[PDB]
Amino acid sequence: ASNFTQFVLVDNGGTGDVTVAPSNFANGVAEWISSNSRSQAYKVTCSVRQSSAQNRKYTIKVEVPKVATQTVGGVELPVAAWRSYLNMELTIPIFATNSDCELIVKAMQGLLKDGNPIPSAIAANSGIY
Amino acid sequence: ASNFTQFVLVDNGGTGDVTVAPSNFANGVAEWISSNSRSQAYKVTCSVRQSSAQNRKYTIKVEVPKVATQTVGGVELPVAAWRSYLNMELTIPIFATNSDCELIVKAMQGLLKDGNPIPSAIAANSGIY
Amino acid sequence: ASNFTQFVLVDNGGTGDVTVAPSNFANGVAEWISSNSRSQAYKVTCSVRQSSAQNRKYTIKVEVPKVATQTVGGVELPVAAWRSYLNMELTIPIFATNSDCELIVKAMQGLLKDGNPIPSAIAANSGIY
Amino acid sequence: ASNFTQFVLVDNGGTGDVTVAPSNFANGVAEWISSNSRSQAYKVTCSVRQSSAQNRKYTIKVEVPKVATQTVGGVELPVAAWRSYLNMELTIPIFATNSDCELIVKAMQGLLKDGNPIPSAIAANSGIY
Amino acid sequence: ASNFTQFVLVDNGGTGDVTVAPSNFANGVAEWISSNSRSQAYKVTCSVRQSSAQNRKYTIKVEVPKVATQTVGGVELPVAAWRSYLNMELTIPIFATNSDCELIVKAMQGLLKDGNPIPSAIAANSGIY
Amino acid sequence: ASNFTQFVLVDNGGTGDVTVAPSNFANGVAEWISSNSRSQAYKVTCSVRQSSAQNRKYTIKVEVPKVATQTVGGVELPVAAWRSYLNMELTIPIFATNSDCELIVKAMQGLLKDGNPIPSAIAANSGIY
RNA sequence: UGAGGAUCACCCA
RNA sequence: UGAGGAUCACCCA
RNA sequence: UGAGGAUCACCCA
RNA sequence: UGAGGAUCACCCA
Repeated sequence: ASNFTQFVLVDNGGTGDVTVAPSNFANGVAEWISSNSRSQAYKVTCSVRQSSAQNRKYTIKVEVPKVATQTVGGVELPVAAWRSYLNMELTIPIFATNSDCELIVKAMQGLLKDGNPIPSAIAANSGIY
Repeated sequence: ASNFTQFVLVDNGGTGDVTVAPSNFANGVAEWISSNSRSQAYKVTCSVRQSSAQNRKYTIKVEVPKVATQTVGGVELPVAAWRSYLNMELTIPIFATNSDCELIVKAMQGLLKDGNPIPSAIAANSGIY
Repeated sequence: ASNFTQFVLVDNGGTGDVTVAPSNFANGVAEWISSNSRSQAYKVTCSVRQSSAQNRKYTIKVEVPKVATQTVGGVELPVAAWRSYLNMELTIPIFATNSDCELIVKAMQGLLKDGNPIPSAIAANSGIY
Repeated sequence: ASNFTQFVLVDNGGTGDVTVAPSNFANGVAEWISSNSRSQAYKVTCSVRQSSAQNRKYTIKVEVPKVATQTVGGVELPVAAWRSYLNMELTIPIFATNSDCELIVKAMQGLLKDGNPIPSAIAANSGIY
Repeated sequence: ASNFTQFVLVDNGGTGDVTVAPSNFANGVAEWISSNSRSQAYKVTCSVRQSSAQNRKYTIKVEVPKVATQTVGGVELPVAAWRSYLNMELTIPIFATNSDCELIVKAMQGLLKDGNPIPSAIAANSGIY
Repeated sequence: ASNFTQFVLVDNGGTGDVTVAPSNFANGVAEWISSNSRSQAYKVTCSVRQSSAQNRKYTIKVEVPKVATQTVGGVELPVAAWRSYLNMELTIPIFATNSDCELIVKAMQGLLKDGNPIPSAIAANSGIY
């Protein structure tokens, strides 16, 4: 059994879907990368640690590239013009049962659901108003 | 027009749904809180700032309480036994168009989609394996 | 295959069986915990290392909790009254064949079989005599 | 009771089973060995002591011979290439009743039961994957 | 995908082929071993890491047993007289696409193809002349 | 004989095959380069040395360039945008027979055969999982 | 290595 | 800890 | 010796 | 910056 598998990061119908596959699990930090040039790839990392006596803490990171070609002196390379960096930390007390954690997960999916305030603000280069 | 409205943070079918409503927008930090005792309420905040010359940065926070009653000296109060703290920061270059931002949003929804590695690890009090 | 699967740690004859499932493989330590809050879960860990040029060493640990509900600060928390710890290390020479290794597994199974001296002493808060 | 008795360590289904018999009781440490030279013998020892004010601890040790290509009664050097050593330590809080102790024994029987991850890994000269 | 699977390491044309199977995944380093004692086993391990800012590096190691005059399941010392070690390091710039990577794999397949200089020298216990 | 001959390093099915030819043996390092300017050529080197009293070590290196044309000082020069480097060392005991050595060659050929885990990961900018 | 300890992937000698 | 920064498992207070 | 590094017959620890 | 902590728009390096 494993949850260290590939998954669809960006679902674009069933085509142009961005799939991220396992790449490295060194030092408790799991990493997933999309295919083709590592320079234009999406990246996801995740780790868990006991942050304190009562807390466990997850550190998730995501990088979404702006795929581009760089031309210098006539030599062109596949690059990412830029990248967005998502950094999230989730602190969960050791008293949380499985039920409690499932609720925490729903809260996270609800926050980002289409039409809700936050994903709407981001998707439109906006803030709250 | 406004995106500073109430929304369903936790969708539990159509009942037992947790709804978070606008509460305060002081200093560029929008806040949403669920109803009833502020002590047992869910909380969501969000703000955007130009973190640097080329970047705009969102700071989103969520608190999911473990609803409980505290009894001290026979006097009982509605409290949260504990809370999970989600803290996320999203950095987006000013070169991102609306299309680019929509993709960033899909990447975030995909990361947390049911069945994918991360939401599965959290929901089960686990790490990656 | 993938031997990293769930199993029933305590067999209470199909009813109240304690099954344990894969939950982390960070740092090369396979972990399995029961479906509980991390404060009340059974935990099993295993790691193998080439301890010497000519040996391999398996380190296995099991934690069996005595679950309770404790009132802290007027609030009830799921807790473990106490925990019992099993720590085992098994050193096997690199010259051991798979059949030599199956011999070690059977010896460990016979050692703890119901009715034999050791599991009888333990279950009765007794020594060998 | 009087549990210090001979028992079947390796059950090969009646034919070629390995029986281990009491061989020493110096200092309260019970010892059992198979009918072999001490260099090629199966050996089991067991002792209990109150490790600290809140715990009792069982120290169980098992030595298993490398059987493939073994010369019965011969001088096989180095000793370390021809022997596997198992060392178990069971720490049990003084509050554990006979029932609590019976469950701990079941947890140990389950951990090593045939077909489960740990015994499968060992028998196949493997780790977890 | 999910490439962590059993494969034929030495193809002797169906009869007496050596198959190597997954045996460890501690730390993200995939391991595969043949069905032998660890002293006589065929072993393969593989890992990837971003070596520096511009490169990714694959570390592949293979251990091959000295088979002539081998005693199956026996204790053969010194270990160094009975084993060959292959250590490969593949450094790939982050700009390499899947296509670039496919060509690199072909360069490796050609270098070792039957009848070419390098494999002929090795197989004949020779150098270049 | 004289195993110092040319061979096709990259087999693109008779059309666009990259063949490499003997080009230097100075200092006991056999070298082979493709028909290009030295700035754009593929390069393969091999040397064998009695690394210890009881071993022999082959050091093999392959360089696969990504060719480009670069404008330096207003003038175009044939250049390599980047290079991928393979470095392999193979240590073989002096006790290895020619058939023991043919076993090592086949193992290396099986390891990289199309379809097997390792060449599949590399070609897909993926790790093993 | 220890019938050393633990609050158990930590500490001791 | 931080609506602290980042070129993102770095760095700052 | 190193799942140490490289601009790759060089450098590091 | 930090797989730095938090009682979470705080605090640390």
